Amino acid sequence: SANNPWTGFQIFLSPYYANEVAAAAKQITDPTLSSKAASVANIPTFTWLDSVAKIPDLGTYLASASALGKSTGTKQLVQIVIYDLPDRDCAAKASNGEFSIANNGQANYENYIDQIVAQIQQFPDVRVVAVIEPDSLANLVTNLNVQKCANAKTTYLASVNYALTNLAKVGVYMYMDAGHAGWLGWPANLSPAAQLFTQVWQNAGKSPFIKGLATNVANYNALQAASPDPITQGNPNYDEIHYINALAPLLQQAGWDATFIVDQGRSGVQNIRQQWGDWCNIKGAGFGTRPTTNTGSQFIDSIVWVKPGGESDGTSNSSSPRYDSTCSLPDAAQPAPEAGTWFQAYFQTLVSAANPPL
Ligand SMILES: OC[C@H]1O[C@@H](O[C@H]2[C@H](O)[C@@H](O)[C@@H](O)O[C@@H]2CO)[C@H](O)[C@@H](O)[C@@H]1O
Ligand SMILES: OC[C@H]1O[C@@H](O)[C@H](O)[C@@H](O)[C@@H]1O
Repeated sequence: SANNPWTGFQIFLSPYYANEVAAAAKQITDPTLSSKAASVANIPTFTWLDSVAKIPDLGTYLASASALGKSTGTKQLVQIVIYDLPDRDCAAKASNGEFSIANNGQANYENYIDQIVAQIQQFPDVRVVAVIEPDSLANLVTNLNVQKCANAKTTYLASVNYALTNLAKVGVYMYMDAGHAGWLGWPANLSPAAQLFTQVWQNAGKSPFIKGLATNVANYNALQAASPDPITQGNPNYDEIHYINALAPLLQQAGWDATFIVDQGRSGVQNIRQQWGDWCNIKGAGFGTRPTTNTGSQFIDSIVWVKPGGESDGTSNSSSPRYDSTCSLPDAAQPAPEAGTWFQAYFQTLVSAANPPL
């Protein structure tokens, strides 16, 4: 559409990922692979506000971006993920978070958003693009029979609404997480998904800052598959482009000219999954298509790297309170550390298997 949030901005590179990547690159023994790995720090990624502890980091990113804009004569754009719902990750165990509904969670989440808003308010010269709460709304479309999700539904809807409503007041451009083609892209799920997203968009006042939806976050699907991955049997929407082409018209009819961003950060190697629902630390993945607004689709504002490759999806240690058996499947890299922490061997495979090559 007319207003792509990326037009006219330089993306501020993640300092958090840059620090992980720089340290990772010096441990890659092959010199050629090491320089390729270090270059990953110059590829724009989203930085996750996965705990309240990350909010001061956001302040430093905004302040550094503001200064860099003035020094270089540009307008800077900071890419973040809002990811701290109470009872987070309701249909899995790997990414449970610090807030719980039974321990003051909804109010704590409000305070988390308020502190984020207070940082962003100080730097109106910096644009912010935020992905809102990966997995949450998709779980409310398809997984209401999961009791943790059912019990979390009102809290998720309230909290997501609070985030959208308040981040809009400081001009944040927002893409609500919308799963991926193997989750909400099933033709039968398209309309339930559209109805929920439209309701959420209406509840937040149809703000122009709510641009649309993010897809494939922390997943591995192709944007445009050469051949349909065998895992997609039964679903004519076998890649992200098919999913988006099928979902976007439903949003437009409901009144929302929604646009999309698509994670490709771990899509470089296809055919690594035994089953479509194998989401955890998939062995042999490589970095995918670099971020770009040259997306080939009327509905897609940008290809993006949302999940930072190298950060684990979940522990394979069955003794941890966050153990999910998806992370021990024959196609999951093991042993794997706790979700969100650095997985050096996984990062080095992502570099070596990058497609296009680094
Ligand atoms: O995409 C990552 C998230 O996957 C979630 O599981 C989905 C899965 O991706 C789909 O392929 C399909 O199997 O339905 C699942 C939902 O039950 C998972 O719950 C999340 O933790 C992942 O972040
Ligand atoms: O790596 C990005 C995100 O991945 C999630 O699976 C983890 O739970 C988060 O801690 C992390 O911020």
